[PDB]
Amino acid sequence: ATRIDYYATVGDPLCEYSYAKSGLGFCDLDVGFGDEAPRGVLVNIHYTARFADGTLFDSSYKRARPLTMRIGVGKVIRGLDQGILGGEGVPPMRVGGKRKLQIPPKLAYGPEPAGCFSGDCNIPGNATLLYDINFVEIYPGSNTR
Amino acid sequence: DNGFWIDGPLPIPPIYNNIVNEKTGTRTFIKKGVYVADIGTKGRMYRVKKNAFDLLAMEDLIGPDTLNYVKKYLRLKSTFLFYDFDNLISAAASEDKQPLTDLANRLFDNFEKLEDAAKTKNLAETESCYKDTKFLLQEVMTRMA
Amino acid sequence: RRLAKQTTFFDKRIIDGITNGVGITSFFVGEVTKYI
Amino acid sequence: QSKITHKVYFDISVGNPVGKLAGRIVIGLYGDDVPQTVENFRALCTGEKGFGYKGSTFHRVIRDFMIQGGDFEKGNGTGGKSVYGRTFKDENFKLSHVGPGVLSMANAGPNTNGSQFFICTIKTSWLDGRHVVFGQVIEGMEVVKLIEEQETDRGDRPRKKVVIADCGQLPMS
Amino acid sequence: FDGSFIFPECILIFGLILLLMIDSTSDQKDIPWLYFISSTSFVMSITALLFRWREEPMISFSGNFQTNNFNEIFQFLILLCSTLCIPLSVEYIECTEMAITEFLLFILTATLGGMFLCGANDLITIFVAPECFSLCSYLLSGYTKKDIRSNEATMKYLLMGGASSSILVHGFSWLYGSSGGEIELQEIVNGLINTQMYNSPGISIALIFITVGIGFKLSLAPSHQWTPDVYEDSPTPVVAFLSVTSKVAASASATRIFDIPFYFSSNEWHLLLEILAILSMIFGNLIAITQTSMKRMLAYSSIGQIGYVIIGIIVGDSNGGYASMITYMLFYIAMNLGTFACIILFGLRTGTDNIRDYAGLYTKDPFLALSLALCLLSLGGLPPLAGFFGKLHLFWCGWQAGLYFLVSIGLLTSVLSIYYYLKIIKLLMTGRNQEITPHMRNYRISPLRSNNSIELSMIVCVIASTIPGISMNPIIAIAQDTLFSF
Amino acid sequence: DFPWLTIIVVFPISAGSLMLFLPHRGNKVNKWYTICICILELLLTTYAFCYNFKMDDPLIQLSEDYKWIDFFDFYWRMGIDGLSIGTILLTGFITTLATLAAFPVTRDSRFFHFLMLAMYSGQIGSFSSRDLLLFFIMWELELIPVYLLLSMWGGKKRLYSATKFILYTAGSSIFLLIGVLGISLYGSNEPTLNLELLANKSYPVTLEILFYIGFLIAFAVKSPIIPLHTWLPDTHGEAHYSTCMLLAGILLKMGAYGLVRINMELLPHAHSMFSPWLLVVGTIQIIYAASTSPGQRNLKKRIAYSSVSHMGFIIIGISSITDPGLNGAILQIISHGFIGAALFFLAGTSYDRIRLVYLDEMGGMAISIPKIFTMFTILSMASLALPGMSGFIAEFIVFFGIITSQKYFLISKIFIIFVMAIGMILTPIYLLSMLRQMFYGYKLINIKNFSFFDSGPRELFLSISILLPIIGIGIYPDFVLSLASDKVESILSNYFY
Repeated sequence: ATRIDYYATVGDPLCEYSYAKSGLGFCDLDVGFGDEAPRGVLVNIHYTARFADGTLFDSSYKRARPLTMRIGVGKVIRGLDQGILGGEGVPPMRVGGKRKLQIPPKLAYGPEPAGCFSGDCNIPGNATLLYDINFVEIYPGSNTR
Repeated sequence: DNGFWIDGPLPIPPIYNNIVNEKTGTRTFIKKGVYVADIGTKGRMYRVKKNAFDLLAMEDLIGPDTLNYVKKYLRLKSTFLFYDFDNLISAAASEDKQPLTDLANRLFDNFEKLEDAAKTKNLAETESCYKDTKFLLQEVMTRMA
Repeated sequence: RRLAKQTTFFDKRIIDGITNGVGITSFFVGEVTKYI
Repeated sequence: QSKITHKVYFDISVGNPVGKLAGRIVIGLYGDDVPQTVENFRALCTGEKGFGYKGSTFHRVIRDFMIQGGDFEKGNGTGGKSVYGRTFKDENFKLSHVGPGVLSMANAGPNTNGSQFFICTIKTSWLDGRHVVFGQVIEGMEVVKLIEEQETDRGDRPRKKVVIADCGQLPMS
Repeated sequence: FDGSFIFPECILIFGLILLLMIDSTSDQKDIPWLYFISSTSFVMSITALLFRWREEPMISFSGNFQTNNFNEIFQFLILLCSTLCIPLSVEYIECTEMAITEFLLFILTATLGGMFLCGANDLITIFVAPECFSLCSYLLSGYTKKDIRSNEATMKYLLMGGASSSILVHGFSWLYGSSGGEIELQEIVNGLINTQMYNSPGISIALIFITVGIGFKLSLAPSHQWTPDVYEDSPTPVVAFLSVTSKVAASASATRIFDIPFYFSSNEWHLLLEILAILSMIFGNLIAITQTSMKRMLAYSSIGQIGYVIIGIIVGDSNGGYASMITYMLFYIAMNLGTFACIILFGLRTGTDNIRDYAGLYTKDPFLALSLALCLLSLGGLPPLAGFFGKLHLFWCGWQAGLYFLVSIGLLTSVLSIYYYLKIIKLLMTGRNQEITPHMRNYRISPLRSNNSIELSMIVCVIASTIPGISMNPIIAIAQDTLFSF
Repeated sequence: DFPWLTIIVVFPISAGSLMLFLPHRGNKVNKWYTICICILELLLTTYAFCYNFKMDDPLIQLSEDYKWIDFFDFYWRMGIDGLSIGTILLTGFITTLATLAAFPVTRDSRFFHFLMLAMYSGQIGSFSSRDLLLFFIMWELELIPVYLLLSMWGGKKRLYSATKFILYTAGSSIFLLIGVLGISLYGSNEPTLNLELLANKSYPVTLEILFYIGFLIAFAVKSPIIPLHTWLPDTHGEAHYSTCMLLAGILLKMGAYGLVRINMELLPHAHSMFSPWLLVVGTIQIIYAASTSPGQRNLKKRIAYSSVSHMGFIIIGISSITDPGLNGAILQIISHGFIGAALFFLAGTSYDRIRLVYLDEMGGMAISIPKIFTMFTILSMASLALPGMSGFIAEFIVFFGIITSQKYFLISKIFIIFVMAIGMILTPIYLLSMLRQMFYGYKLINIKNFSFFDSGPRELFLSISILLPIIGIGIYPDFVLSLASDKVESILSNYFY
């Protein structure tokens, strides 16, 4: 619920969510140009993650570095893997690409308050998160393992 | 302006509404900092004579490989003459004011020509300009005396 | 002459005292933090 | 440009020196539609409060977009507490981003506006309703281009620290 | 699964098999050729690393080893340390009638552990390779076996190093736990937010335990009490090897496990290192003033130099990169192994390591006195020598990034170090026929095997402490192209 | 055209590095080798100064720029001003006569003369470099060699004085490094180090004052400013005469010259804020260092404080925003270079002859050493600001720059001139107290059995050779003004607007 870790950003372009069959609200903004997002490698992304009403709780620009995630092998949320690679034929991301995502709680952290360090929690139950992924690059040296 | 040690720009002494300048700029032989003593109109009238006599008796100093000291003594005593003519014109009788400032203009144009000849190490042009500036120096000496 | 003795006192004792006290204090803290 | 009420300025200094005074950014404020945000911005001029924009940076610059700034506790975009305690709400999104030279205040999302703003450069009319929009540049848009064209870094920060040297209420109102 | 990127390291273990083969057949009849195959193994690994310079930072094993240009540089520096210290102990072993065999094993495998720690990426390898290093370190320190002071010294070394690694790996455990169940540093920070524990007390505890263990492994001034007790007792050549090599490998780790997995908390982290850095700049350079030993005050001066290195650790890759830190570790190797070589030659000819015995060396040996004076002046850095310009690059990056309290304190303590360096240079320039000792009076350069290879590495270190301060632009240019440390 | 200043600067080191071992185990060979090298370097300097240096152009002559380290933008900028060529010729003259005076040294004379040549290169490198970081290099390069020819040659408590000096000078060179770091990094866009490109920058006052503090704490110890001056009476007063005549002759003038280069024409709007207080500091410095000198029983510490006193006029001329003030500062740099050099030389030879230090002992030695007596008297007269010597015209042109100052007003000018000219009452007191204590008298136990040796022809030539420029500049000051005055205008043009 609370602990937004207040980081006033500017916002991102709004666009309608061409939903997926797995419940994922999927929304491409800027199609990348380069190699596809490979299933199993470290990929550097930038993102702004927002709750339902739009409040920001996490962003890679807050820590001023791309986020290095291993996509596909479940190190991340299922919404992230299904909105970066695409399971049900959803188009994957390319390098230098941007993409909006409305992560549903079925794919997001369930009805479980993911992250509860003292009294209050980073994520509330049934959050229906909102990600704004900016795929910046693949990790320059990466393995499919 | 804290009494002792006025600070900041270290201003030049001003030019009090006279046409003694060049009209394409102020003047070029002006030494930046010289302590011209505010004596009084008779004292200025005599110090004009003395500095003009100096510039007049600067005849020996001119020669090959000596023009730097010529330029230095020129700009010095001409700066003295400049500020003294300024205080004399500003304290003139308003009927000898106009001939005196025209005299100062036709004297200082010649000092400018002389400085341009000596700074450039031009000896023959320095002396050929020293001729008529010597005429003008004797002229101001017999005016003030 | 009294003023000269006074001024060389001020120089050698309590303005060279600071310059030498920097070194005395460095020696002393070195020996202290060596033995503590 | 609906009813510029308060002209105010903050003068910047790009580059290595702090007091180079690289132009100034004179801006008008719509103090009638939005009293809370404009009163906040007038207060962040350090006029009656120790905290203020004087000494703060423009901590994010993006080409052909917006130049963010206005955090004074920190320099990254976290400490932006307003005059109304820490963080206040949004107000009456009547007007829109008219295009170049706006003063839309920056918030995380709804009803969490702070001290941080951003000067628009290109026509971003798709921030309406999310971020409260007000204010407008009236002298010094080429200084805004001078901020924008600076080479940025991995963190989208300007390589040269774009600091605000002063921020005072102009005598217009 | 062809992991060719580790060919410069596997060479070493390949050579190590050969080492044991020479320990197998004849068992006594190979004194010099064993050191020969070891040195050629080092240089073969070096040229293989230089041959694999142009490759991408490709992670070879199943998420376990990143052969970056940064880690490549640090592996090159560890191999350089080993190759410049391998002729330091060709005579110390024959002096203390110890076995050259298995000392070469310990040196080779400590070099291997450092090489792997530089390129290590798993929290397993940031534990196994430092422990290869540390266990070989405990073995190297307790190698003379001539008394009981060195034995208790190396036992306390073993205990405190094990506790150091245990604190470090408790922090790694909290990394592995708070980050879901993720290791492999690049995925660790993704784990801290996939589970939303980036803003947790557990990850702060992980940071504190990790940086405490690193300051132990870097001898930073709070966590530093082991080096004075354990470098006095351990034999001088492995003192040189382990001091320089452990500090450069632990600087590789203190870049790796801080910039990649701990950037999100990089504010708090910086303060920790800053505190340690300031302390390691002060107390070290404030202790060695009042020390009568030589290896002990060299250890404290090394603490001060690493305190200067943490300035380059604190600054990121952008606002003055890790090139200053790299070239200062280069000069630190070059101008500390020379000093330890001179301390070795003063101790293979005189016998002792007390500092009052150095008084009068200018008369007996002008070349050795000149070499030690030039090396110490490089460490202090008054004229344009290596360590002066290295400190200059460090303070340049620190000022540019905006660390004024690091740079100013570092300069104060640079003066403070200049004092004791010249206190040493007082002795080995002066002489009064009674201020010298009966260990300096009988020096005996000529009763020796030959013109050793100790002197070769000593004059190489002297040249590399003198001219690379002048010839610094190539080193800066080859250290600036390490921008892939992230 | 030709690398002139480079073969000026590197030549002493590159010719003393030819003494690697050089198996000649007497002082003769290296003594003559190094005095020959010093003469050759002085002649190279003069042939650069005579036939390849225009004395009218107030700009950088014999310029030369290389690329040493690209990251710092650190070049090998060399250059000669009007206010730096005089200090360079003084470096040549005084260091040459210093290695002449070091003829009788034979302890480790190879190392001594090599370190002399190292100082000889480093000082001209500091005076001839138009790069800030190179100015720092050649500042700290005259720190170790001076230490080594101060701690192993000359002085009873030489080790204390040497470590005090090296740590004080390093603790101020770090402030210099703070200054060059500040200017280079936080100077402007496109950060640089070349002073020729740097002298026309903005430097707002809140940052210019910071740079001025960072550089004034550096130059306040080298030209001793009385909060920070305690290194000198220990360093000079416990050093050999050959080292001390360049510690006061030319090493003290960097810091006075530095206050002209990197403070007066690089940070002018901040110097206009700080010079009012540097004036009060220098006026108090003259009196303080002229009243401490009667307090010294020692002979050599008396002359060290004398140098602290005569640096006050340079501080005043620098803080005088005038052409006469700064021209008097440069002229006093050179004049006191000669004076203090020869005075420390004669005090060292007097200690070698007499083997007494304090003035309570060492009564009448005039009949014993009359040549030393007369040369010491003439050079005390030159220290006295006596006409016919350069000290007078220096310590009068600085007064004239005060009384013709546009910065200050009469209420302050009166106080400043009064406190300055008490200095020339107190300076007779200590100088003639030294003379009447060490030379005027008769000691009944010294009648004939001692019969000390007089000033040999070498030492007599030293003193006379340093005297003749003092006389020549007292009778014709434009041997020193004419090489600087034009450049001084190029300073003051930055001050009046």
